[PDB]
Amino acid sequence: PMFIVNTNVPRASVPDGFLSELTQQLAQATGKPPQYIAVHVVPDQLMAFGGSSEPCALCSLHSIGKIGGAQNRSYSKLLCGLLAERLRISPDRVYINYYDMNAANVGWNNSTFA
Amino acid sequence: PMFIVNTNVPRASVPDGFLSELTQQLAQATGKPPQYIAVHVVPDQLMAFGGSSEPCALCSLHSIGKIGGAQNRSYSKLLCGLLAERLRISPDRVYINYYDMNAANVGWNNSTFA
Amino acid sequence: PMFIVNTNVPRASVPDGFLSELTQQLAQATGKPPQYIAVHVVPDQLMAFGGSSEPCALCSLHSIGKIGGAQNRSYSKLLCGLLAERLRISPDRVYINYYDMNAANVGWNNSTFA
Repeated sequence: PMFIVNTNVPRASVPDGFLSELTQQLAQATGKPPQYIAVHVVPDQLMAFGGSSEPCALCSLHSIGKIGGAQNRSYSKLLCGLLAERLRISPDRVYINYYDMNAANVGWNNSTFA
Repeated sequence: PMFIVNTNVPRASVPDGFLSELTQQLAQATGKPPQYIAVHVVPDQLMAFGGSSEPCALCSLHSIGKIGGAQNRSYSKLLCGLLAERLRISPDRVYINYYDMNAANVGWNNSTFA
Repeated sequence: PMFIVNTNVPRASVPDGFLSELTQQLAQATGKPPQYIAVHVVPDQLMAFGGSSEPCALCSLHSIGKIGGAQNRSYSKLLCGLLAERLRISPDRVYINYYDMNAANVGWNNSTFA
């Protein structure tokens, strides 16, 4: 699985352990080993949400399976809670795009997972 | 909706009210409430288009509905127009990928839109 | 076609000509003329792969057609090979997402390809 956060929160306000915290929580959330989880945080971004420049985040979660109606409602609660406590972002200023990827469309280690 | 621009144009060339303008034009183009429109501009990028490092842009628009054949042609005219007028990027050096997202695959404020 | 690579490798480790090489190799691999190939390289990123901060990359390839089972394995061998040789990234620390785009959902030069 792959999780990306783009935010206007400055770099110095991203805690040093945030990437490892995300990795561990997403491994439990998805039921996949932490070795398979990749995380990417992009601070200091020029963005607005509803026309306002208060702190906000635009995110995406890709995974081969473990994506769906009930699961995505649970992920949103987990991720909003993490962004609220660690980055101080209000949860109504968070978007997360979920992607259920086909194994043939994910490359890794010179091949694909198909 | 969510709109992202990645470009090699320098940060200093992005006009002050550019995020505000994108928000208002996208609300009028999609008919979506401006309170739910997010915009994101990433300048100073290392990019090439057709092998050339002249000004270019790679963009995306995600939306629940309001995506389709005729609508996407109209969005493309509007967005290339703004990129040409505001950032001086030639329209033939711009790609825009459009994504019709399922309401269950868009997370917001501890839930999804389904 | 559009190829994007995000990596934690420093900008000074990207060799001169890297974007030209990607443009030429992807033109040959996809069969499309190089005029229509776009490439985007984002170094110095804050990311982790498996909870480790060793060099890694998160990538995507978008194409109108030329996306499929055997084709995507061949792209993965080519692209992991380039990232290993030029950027010194191990292939088992690379993810590439593949997207088969519908022509009606790709804007260019004030309109769409369909």
